[PDB]
Amino acid sequence: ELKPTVILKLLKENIIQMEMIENRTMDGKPVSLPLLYNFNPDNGFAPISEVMEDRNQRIKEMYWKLWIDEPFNLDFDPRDVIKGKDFEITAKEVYDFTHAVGNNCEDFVSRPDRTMLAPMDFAIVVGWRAIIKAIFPNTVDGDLLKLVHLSNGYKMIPGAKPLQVGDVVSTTAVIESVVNQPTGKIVDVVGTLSRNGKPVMEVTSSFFYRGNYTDFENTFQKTVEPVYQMHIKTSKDIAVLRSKEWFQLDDEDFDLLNKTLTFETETEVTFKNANIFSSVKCFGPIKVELPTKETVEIGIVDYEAGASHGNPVVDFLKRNGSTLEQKVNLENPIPIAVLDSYTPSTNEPYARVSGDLNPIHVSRHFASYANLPGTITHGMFSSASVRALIENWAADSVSSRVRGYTCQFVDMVLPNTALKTSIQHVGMINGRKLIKFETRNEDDVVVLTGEAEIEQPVTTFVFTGQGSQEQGMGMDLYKTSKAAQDVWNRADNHFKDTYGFSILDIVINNPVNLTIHFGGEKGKRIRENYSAMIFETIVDGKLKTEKIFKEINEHSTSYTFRSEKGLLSATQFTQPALTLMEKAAFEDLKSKGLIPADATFAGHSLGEYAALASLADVMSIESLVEVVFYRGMTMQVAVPRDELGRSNYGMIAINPGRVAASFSQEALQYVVERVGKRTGWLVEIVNYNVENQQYVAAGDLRALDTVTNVLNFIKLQKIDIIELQKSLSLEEVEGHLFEIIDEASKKSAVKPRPLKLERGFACIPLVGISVPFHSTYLMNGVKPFKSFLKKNIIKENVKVARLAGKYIPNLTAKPFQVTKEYFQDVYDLTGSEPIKEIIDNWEKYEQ
Amino acid sequence: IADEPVKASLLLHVLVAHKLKKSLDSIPMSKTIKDLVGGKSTVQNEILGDLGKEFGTTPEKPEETPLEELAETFQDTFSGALGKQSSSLLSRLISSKMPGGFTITVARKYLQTRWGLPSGRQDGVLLVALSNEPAARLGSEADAKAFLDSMAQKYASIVGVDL
Amino acid sequence: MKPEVEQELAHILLTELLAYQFASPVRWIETQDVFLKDFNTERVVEIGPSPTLAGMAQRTLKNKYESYDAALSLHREILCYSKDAKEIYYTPDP
Ligand SMILES: *P(=O)(O)OCC(C)(C)[C@@H](O)C(=O)NCCC(=O)NCCS
Repeated sequence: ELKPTVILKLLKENIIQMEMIENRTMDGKPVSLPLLYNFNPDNGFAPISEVMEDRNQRIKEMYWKLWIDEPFNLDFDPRDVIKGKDFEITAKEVYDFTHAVGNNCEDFVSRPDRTMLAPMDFAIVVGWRAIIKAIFPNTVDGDLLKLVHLSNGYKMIPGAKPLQVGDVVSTTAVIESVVNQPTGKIVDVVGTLSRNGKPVMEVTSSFFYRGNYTDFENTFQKTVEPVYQMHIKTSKDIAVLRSKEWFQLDDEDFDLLNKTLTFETETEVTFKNANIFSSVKCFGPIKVELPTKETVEIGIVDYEAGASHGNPVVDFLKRNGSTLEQKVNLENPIPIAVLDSYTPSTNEPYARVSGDLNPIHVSRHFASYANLPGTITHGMFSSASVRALIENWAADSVSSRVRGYTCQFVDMVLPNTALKTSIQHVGMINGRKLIKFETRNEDDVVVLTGEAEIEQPVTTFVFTGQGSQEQGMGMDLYKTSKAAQDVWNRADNHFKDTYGFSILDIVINNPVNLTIHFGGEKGKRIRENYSAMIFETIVDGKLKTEKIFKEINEHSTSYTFRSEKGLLSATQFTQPALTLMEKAAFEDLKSKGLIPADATFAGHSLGEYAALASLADVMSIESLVEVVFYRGMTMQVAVPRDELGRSNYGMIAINPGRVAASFSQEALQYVVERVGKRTGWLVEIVNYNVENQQYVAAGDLRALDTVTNVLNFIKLQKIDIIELQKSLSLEEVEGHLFEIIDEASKKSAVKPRPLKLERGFACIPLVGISVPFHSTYLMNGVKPFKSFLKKNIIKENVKVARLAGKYIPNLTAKPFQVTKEYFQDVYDLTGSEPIKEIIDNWEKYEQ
Repeated sequence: IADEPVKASLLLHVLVAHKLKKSLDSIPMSKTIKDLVGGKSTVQNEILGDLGKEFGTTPEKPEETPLEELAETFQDTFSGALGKQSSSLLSRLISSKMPGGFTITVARKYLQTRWGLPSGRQDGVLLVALSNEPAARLGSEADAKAFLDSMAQKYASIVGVDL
Repeated sequence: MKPEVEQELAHILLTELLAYQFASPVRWIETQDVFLKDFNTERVVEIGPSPTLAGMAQRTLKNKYESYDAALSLHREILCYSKDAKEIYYTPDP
């Protein structure tokens, strides 16, 4: 239809009034901006002059009616928190938004039995009526026609689930910073979307009023500083820090020597002019690294100033410290896709849905009056369109995987433009992929830069147990990486000072005999550390504390570890080597930022320790290698050995699938149970690995060399066990099979005690292992080992956040929970007095 | 010259020699998978998965049984198609070890023209070049032709060809 | 449950989890069934010198999740740290 847009007339005798009308408004009723112009007939060259007084307020008054649902009042403080009204999300608003931006992601479409989610771009729909209210205040005076949107950014809060349909989202907005540049005034806004009290996501928006502002009394700037690290190696560095009035520790005599301090500061500047701050107010907590890499608040910064020319906190931290960058760049960017998208013919649909009824994107006259090249495309449309390309290509058409997304509006886009967006995987941050992009127009001019943060696909970390441990493992990584260096060095130092050997040496060149000498002050100290180690085990409800290293006493001047092929295959050195190597590997992965904040983790047998140290940081390196060595050394003594370091115990990797397809793991559990009862010796299933393809039975090498020959007879004669207990003589067959066991009982008994196990048909014997790990045999050494951990795993290092849901113990293959049902499950399969006590007294802990 | 479809014997011997990163003559055809690889657990499933994807089917217990009779039983059902991964190994040899332009269709046309060798013989030449893969890329084009001046006599020595 | 009480209980559970784990069978079947079926993990990154647990996953996936992986059309990558550095570190060959 045809409507009036402009009405030029004479308000008075010499006041030309050019009413400019917007016919696309909230409630149908058109909104007029009465631009005035003095007409002076004496100045015949320029008879018309603009009335510049009350000009910016007329404009604002228009845009208020176009944008805000409240009464017109420009008298409120910019410092104060702007409170947007609650927004209820409906399936029609999402439907209309997604078509308006061309985001055809099945997450936002109504499918049966699956609730509709709202795109994260829908945050600017919710927040626009608050965020844009941040540039109205009288103190933030500007011409809204010249207003430029420089940059818009979203950031989901970690944990918080994406927006749904039927969610009542509250909005807060606040001006972070408003600074007069030479070329105009920048207004940085920080909207917060909130659902059921809990904040959901942050929206950042930078606006630019072009012009010349000198109202510096109304400006400010709340910057957040990059984290600065410091290494207090010397006592000069302690004295320099003690000089600084702003370095305020909670404890005055806290020992800063050989410590790492982090300085998480946020500044609050107010300006006097362009280059002089009228009030600097840098503050923030001072954290110290613990030996678990956990940081704890020990102090504060409390710098305050009047007139200044700089922040002497930031300056000092720069010169005398290093920045911690969370964004780690890959070696080479990885191209993902190059994509073409088209801006729409008309901007009316995006204006309708978003609520951004800025005339410049719809009315040719307003765009012409603001010196724009025609009805420009909404920058917020380009943003949303590119974010839907990122979502489809980088996040493989999953919404939930997009956790942040910024974009700078470099240049204006006209309608019916064809855009080429290059998308690159350039970096990592906290396990989220860092994807840069760059949108160009047909002139090959950059129009929209930006970067997205994209979760990695659901990850789990599994840590290997005492399998293979070939020499030089992790040493290629220990040469290159800096975090692996830090890990090995720490352990090797603790091992040299404590037990007088180098683990690094042992891993590198795997010596056959390693002699520890107890000469000197250091020598006697090390020899005490060897003699202190005990083998506390329970017999008949009575402690029989044998002392490990019985030969090491007050008068001994040495001790030698023996092996056959090498000491890296001896348990007490395999275990610390393996654990360290894993921990190093992980610490390299974490330094690179490849570790999801929400990754599940488990560890097979030994791995469980490495896992917990890696993911949960529940132990220090020093405490880890202490525990894993002591356990390793307890396993060298938990079985009677010989004079080289070999025992009459070991493990076989049974493959019940290989003997017979009928031979299910029940018939495997049956036969191993029967061979153990018969020969009296130890047989038991210890590792349930792959189903009907790999189980591991540990026990007495002779009793395991009978089972590998009992299951090398069933294969050759294809004689079933289930089809005899079901369809034949019931229960009798337990007496039949005793002859087959007793056949191998008198070839294995004759054989020597260090007998080599022969790779059978469906059984392979493992290598390195000589102790029946995970068996009942060593169940006795659990009650005093429990007590050993209690002074190593200190409760101040146990973050429940980092274990709950993600950790899967081997004991109870179930995500670790601090719920009563989990305790009840632990007790019901491991009769413990302290666990039963916690179960019975569960109520008082709740309070 | 005279065309001949590729066998399952040179493909099986080459794929194993490429996997172990060793010369074809170093590995005997006579020995079995488990004796040659020596214990190392993961590599058996990788080789079986390999013999599963080119040949489509594998015997009941191929790991312990020798390679000469695995080439016997694979030739029974073999059609003359090199394999999906055998062409994928030749896709990464050409793209990563030959210079900027020496593609698969120019190393096809050189053996066809200079030597005369047709597709059934050139497919046999390309497999012997894989188990004699150079450590790095040959920068010059004249070394990508002097390399292909070597693998024509080695194919001929193995199978029997006059050039 | 207060945070300082939850910390204490967790520290007890963890202590008496490691204590028994030592001397109670490893239930790595149920463990795989959790992190492969329950959590629908895509990337299974194995940290260690050889791909033993990677090998165990890859074999468990073929044995009892091939029809489940096909149905829900999810592409389970199994990466060992030893042999698949380039896929874990995102460093492909140009
Ligand atoms: P590979 O996977 O082809 O060989 C099979 C294997 C049984 C040798 C292998 O999976 C393995 O080394 N498993 C042993 C894991 C284990 O439970 N070790 C004992 C820790 S107490």
